[PDB]
Amino acid sequence: EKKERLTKEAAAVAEGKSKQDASPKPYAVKYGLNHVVALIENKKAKLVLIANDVDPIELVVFLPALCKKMGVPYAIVKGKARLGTLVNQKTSAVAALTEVRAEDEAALAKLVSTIDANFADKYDEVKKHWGGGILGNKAQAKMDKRAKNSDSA
Amino acid sequence: EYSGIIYVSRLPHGFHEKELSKYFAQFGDLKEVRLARNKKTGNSRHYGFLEFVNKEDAMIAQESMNNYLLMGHLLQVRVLPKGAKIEKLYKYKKRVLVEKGITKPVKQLKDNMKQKHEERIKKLAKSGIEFKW
Amino acid sequence: FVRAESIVAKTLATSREKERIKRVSILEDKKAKNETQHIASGKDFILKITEGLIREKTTYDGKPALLFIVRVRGPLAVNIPNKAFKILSLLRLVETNTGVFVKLTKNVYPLLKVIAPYVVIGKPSLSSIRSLIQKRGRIIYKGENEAEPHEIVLNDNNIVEEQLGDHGIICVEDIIHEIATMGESFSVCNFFLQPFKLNREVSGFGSLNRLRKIKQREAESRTRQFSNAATAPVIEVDIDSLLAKLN
Amino acid sequence: RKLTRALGRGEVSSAKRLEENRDSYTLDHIIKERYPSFPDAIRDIDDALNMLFLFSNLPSTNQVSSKIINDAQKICNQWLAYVAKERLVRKVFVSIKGVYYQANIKGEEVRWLVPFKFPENIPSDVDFRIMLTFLEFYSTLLHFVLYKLYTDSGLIYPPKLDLKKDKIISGLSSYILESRKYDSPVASLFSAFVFYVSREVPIDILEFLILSCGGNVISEAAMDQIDMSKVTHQIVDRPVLKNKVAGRTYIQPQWIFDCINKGELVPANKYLPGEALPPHLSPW
Amino acid sequence: AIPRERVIKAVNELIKFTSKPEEELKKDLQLIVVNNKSFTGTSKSFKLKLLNVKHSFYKPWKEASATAVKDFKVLLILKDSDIKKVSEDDLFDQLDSEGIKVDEIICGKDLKTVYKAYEARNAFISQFSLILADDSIVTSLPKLMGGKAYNKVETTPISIRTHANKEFSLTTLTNNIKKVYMNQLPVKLPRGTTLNVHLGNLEWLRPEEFVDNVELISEQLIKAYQIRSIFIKTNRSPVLPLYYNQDVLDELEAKK
RNA sequence: CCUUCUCAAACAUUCUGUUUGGUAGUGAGUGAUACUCUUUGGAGUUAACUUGAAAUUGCCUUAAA
Repeated sequence: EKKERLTKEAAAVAEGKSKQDASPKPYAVKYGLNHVVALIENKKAKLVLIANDVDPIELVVFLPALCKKMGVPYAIVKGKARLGTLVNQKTSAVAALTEVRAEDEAALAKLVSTIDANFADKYDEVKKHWGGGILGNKAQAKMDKRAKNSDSA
Repeated sequence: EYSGIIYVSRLPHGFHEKELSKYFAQFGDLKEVRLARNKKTGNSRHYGFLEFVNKEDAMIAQESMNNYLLMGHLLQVRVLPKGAKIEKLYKYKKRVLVEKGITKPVKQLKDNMKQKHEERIKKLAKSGIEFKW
Repeated sequence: FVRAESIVAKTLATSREKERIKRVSILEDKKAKNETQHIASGKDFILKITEGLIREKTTYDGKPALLFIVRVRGPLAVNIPNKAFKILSLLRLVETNTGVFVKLTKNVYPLLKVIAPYVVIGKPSLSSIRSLIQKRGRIIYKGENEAEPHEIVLNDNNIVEEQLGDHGIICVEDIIHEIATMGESFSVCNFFLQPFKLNREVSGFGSLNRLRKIKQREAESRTRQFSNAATAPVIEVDIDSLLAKLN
Repeated sequence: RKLTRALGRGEVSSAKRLEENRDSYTLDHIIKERYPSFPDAIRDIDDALNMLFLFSNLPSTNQVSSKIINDAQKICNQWLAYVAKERLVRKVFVSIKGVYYQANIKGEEVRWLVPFKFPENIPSDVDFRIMLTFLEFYSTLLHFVLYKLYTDSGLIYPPKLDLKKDKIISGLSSYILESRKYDSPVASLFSAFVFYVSREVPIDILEFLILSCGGNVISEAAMDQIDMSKVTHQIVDRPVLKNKVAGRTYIQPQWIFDCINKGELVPANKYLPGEALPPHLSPW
Repeated sequence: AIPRERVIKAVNELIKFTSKPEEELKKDLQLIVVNNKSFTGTSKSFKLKLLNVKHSFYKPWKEASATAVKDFKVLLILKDSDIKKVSEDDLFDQLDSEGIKVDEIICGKDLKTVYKAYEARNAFISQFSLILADDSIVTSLPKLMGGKAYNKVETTPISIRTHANKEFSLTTLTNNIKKVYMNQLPVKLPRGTTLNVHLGNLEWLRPEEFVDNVELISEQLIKAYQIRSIFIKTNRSPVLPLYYNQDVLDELEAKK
């Protein structure tokens, strides 16, 4: 499409007028991590999606806390490959949507509210506490039966 | 304590009792379901109540469904306190008119015009707005 | 597990059809009865979608004329309403990829308004009619032992001579005549014939075929058009182009 | 594999590009090394012609699809029109199993079997995933033969076809052949000789033989789509017939099959409706 | 018909009432009520009958609106086909000579994408004073633009004919829009007996005009629908009985 | 996770006019008179302002697996 758009502008712009300004505004999602972090703190970004996975991990640990401090409505969507697909990459890590068509304005606002109710209400707790207490099943059998059988003759 | 009765607000157009029943049955078989509707004009006021049979199946069907984004709505569902109960909520049909009249004879209701005309000319004088005829 | 999105969608989608068919029926009652004070349009219209596509209109004013009706799956997420579903079981259309000939008349036309979104219609040609009846077309027939209700393809003409003796119709080519001419009987020949199991333009679910389905759905959505109008023109299309794919 | 990625991202227009930008295999080198060349190919083209005329007839399904059949119809209706124009039909033999012909295409003689056009039938024991490869091979083989036969005659290949004619019958009268006395005696039978074939008879095996033994045809079967000035003969096969014209001759299509095998022209006092026949006899 | 002296004595004394020593703009606004046997039975009408008048009320509105907060605005709804052809400058060319303006022009798509959602739909439409709509689009509207518009007599859409026979013409739009503007007054017909009209305000026009305005509307409306009595007022007031007819009523039993 | 009735005649030639018909809708809340009816059973209209699609009980199947 980019290639097509370059050819179209040359035919219109030289002959009549304009600085490429004839072409309409582009609305699209913002995929680069550095760019989105830069979009946050302005603060211009209405939604951020953060992939749960990512091999460094340290890369994206700060982003939930940073979004909270700035007050961007963040989410943690499952899978980085999914984010990739919407943005024409193999993997995207984060995706933020900064602008919206007037028709699409209503839908965006209500999604953010859903995310706050669905994510933000229950996850004051999530900041707190330590995951991964869980034991393997052979060890679970051993703890339960020892504890249970000791109590009851 | 919480009851088996359940309160569903924020319902899309074409979420009616047939559908609510057919959906929420899949959690567990239910005693009664009722939607609030307008009289005037037979269509939904976007909230209803169900009541199950078990207590614990109702609060599960609350827990899954409490901020469920659906059309341009999100469904909010509450479980009531003990008792409360589904009281009323009659399923209104659309109300068609009918031209019930006119029993009185023409020579009577002509004199109602002639009298109730002369009411108005006296009435407007009391305001007061001085006027002939 | 049904999900609330589909069950709310189907209620909305059906309610549009139940809204629609009432507007069709109330119009046609006043047209048929003739007490015409207040209606939308005076007479019927037929629209010819063909190859940016050209879109002519004519009023019908019959004059009987040949049509060939095919289901067409659609639209998406609607349960059939009984005033439609009744008519499809009279014309024997039910189950998709299934064709039949019908005689268009002023009396019949108002049916085609109702089944419009569930079928696709148009004028056939004699090569297409010839192609259908001697690639496909299958008789229900009884006699000589056996349980009886049995489907055999049109090989023999003696069977046609026997079961259409009284009309004076002999062999398959006179069936093709009597369909094409719009002559006497017709209906007896068309009930005798039994409706044509056509093949799906695209079966698949491989990555080559999914493309062809995607490119179909655009073309099908472009051709077939759901006005919901009461005074919606019935859509006709190049079946000669279609039955290249379907036969 | 790269299309599945395009769909399984979606991302459709990249798959629509991938559809266009690809180069399908074709067997052209493998034809011309397996048959070098034209007398060797015209030996084995016998075997091709049966299956194309088989697959032309049978109805479109899964395991087949329409395009393979609509190839075979066109490739066969090309082959008929060459044989009809250039007039090579020496032996005819109707059977229960369709109709056998024989044709002497530059030296060697070629037998081949057209089925009757009747709507039947797919058994679903037989493997199509073999036989379609044989069809794909023989479709390309007969393309290269028809290319050579048309240009050497010497008409243009491939021949264009009139649509408004095709919508009457769809057959041999459609296709029209055009440029850049015969071997005898069968060609130029039925010259100055005009047939009016009736509705009931099979048009698909009669018009072929009457055109390929050069004479004019009018069909009743054509008329339903919508002169009888110059018509001599009327082919008809009904029990009773009413009313018949004094100038016109009335015969049964047996006459046409019996005439070609001898190549004499028999008497038309024999045959005729509603009479019993002399038998038929193969020429083999 | 009415004698004009009976209108003049009423409507001038209505100036003596309305003066004295939102609310200010509501209180001064005139109406004319008219009663009859029964309008369009068993069937609601979302039409507007365009009644013939000598003087406009919209041209008087435009001048008085410039002072007020509410701000006068005209709207045109058109087909999906038409907005490709029509532009702002083409309307701006011809409409300035006789002297009106179209504020915006809207696609039938834009209601079913950009001004769906009801906050946005109300916030859009409650601006505009005169809505106009293409003959073909009209009948699709009350699903699209929705009910809160039709509750008023202002924001309900008026029909206008774009097409000359056949397919679009600019002149037929741009000459007819004048007729629906300045020559003609909108009013919707309900069920039942009653029918008010938004006649005008009182800042707008003169009492010399208003009687000539009323006299043509009375002569229009008597002949159509067989009427009982007519009742002019301003907003607060008790009604002024200016016409009153018995010979209608003797038909009403004769049906039953 | 569906997507909304996007023209129809008749007369007359004004480079398109004139006349007639075709439009069921979000729910909730607030308030200020008038008119038509029937007999208290209050039914039908009506000068508009607030509102995030807001809310608590007015008694057919190859669109598969």
